[PDB]
Amino acid sequence: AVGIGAVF
Amino acid sequence: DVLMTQTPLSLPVSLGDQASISCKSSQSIVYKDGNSYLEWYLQKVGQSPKLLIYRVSNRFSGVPDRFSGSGSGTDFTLKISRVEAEDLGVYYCFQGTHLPYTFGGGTKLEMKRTVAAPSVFIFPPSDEQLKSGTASVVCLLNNFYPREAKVQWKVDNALQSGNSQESVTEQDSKDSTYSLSSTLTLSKADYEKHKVYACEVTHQGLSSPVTKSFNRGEC
Amino acid sequence: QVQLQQSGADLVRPGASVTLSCKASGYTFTDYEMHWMKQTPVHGLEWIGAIVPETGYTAYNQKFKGKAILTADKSSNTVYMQFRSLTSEDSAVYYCSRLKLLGYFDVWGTGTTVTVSSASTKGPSVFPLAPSSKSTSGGTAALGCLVKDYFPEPVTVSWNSGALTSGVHTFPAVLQSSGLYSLSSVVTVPSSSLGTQTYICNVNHKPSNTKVDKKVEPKSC
Repeated sequence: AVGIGAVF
Repeated sequence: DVLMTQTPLSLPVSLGDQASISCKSSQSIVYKDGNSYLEWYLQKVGQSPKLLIYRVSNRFSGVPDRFSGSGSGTDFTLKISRVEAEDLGVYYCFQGTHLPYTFGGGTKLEMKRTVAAPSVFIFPPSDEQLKSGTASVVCLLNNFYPREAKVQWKVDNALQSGNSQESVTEQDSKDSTYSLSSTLTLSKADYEKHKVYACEVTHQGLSSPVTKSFNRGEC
Repeated sequence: QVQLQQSGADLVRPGASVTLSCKASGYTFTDYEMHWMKQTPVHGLEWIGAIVPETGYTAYNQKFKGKAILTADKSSNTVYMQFRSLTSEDSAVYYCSRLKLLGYFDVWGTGTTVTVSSASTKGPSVFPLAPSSKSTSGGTAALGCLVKDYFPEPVTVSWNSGALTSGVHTFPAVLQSSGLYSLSSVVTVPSSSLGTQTYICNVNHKPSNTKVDKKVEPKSC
């Protein structure tokens, strides 16, 4: 997954 | 959202042979600059899913090299050469670039394997349950292949009907076999009014059906 | 020793509101986001949404926006998912999983089974399946535990507090005509060491807070 946040 | 299409949804494969699972994404799943975040997971009955592949072709740490992921654009493929019983379960593909993330329908890997006759055992009801007013007699058919097996209960040689339930295990992750548990439920009165209790098993691995019996006035 | 420990299985009334928890340990909590999945035997796996805890920033699948609310306790290293009005379609196994940016779901929780039902919860009765002459063949004997008359699913069974896993078959539960479940868990052991080894099934029914340990002993006749 790419993720959902900018950091962490 | 993007729909992931797995095929087949159940995949039989002989032991040591090859297997391939096709996963197709409805849209592009390439992330703006880096590769499509296409991941492959495996799940066993009663376990959390386990990660095998990420970033279509990268094996995760500890995963046997027999697993290989590939694909481009929207077409992806998982390949397991030399399949072992440890590779059983549902393989899910998954995209992780476009929200909301989505999974494929899953693909059940099932072993084909040599014929194995079931080990038949029988367990009379425990006195702790007998004092409750009920009596369950349990027949166990252990480590057979193939899955199809016939179990018939006999109480004083009279074939039973409508008072038993059975369940089969998922395929065994070490020897690709199945096990079956059948329970005949009578009341304490009905149980104590009959004496000989028999579980009869028909299976491909047996030349003739096998009866496992016990007498309530034991030994 | 990265670990995601999820709460125990539940039975909840339709229209109730339940709170699942996922406690992380063995890594730095605020470095990862917690994502939540839903698994059903018909649909399969579904992504519900995610929270980045260090910040508290959430994002949800539109299917679950409004119903599922994700929060995060940074002290206890815990992530919460709330279901605000349960439906029959909400009965499922819910998973938490960790993720860092551009990563993958490497560590998964153990899963929380939620059953939405109007029926009553009942803990199981545990009976011994004793090894005998009728359960011995070829130098091996079988024994087990009958886990009878519980609701809802699931019941977990270990043996000797997890130390016994080889040759263990915990069967899928069967639905009885009464609406309660019944299950059997067997294990094959050497017959020669039946006098020196102890075999105890550890049966766990979280919806009824039932924990039963049963020592299965041989009974000849």
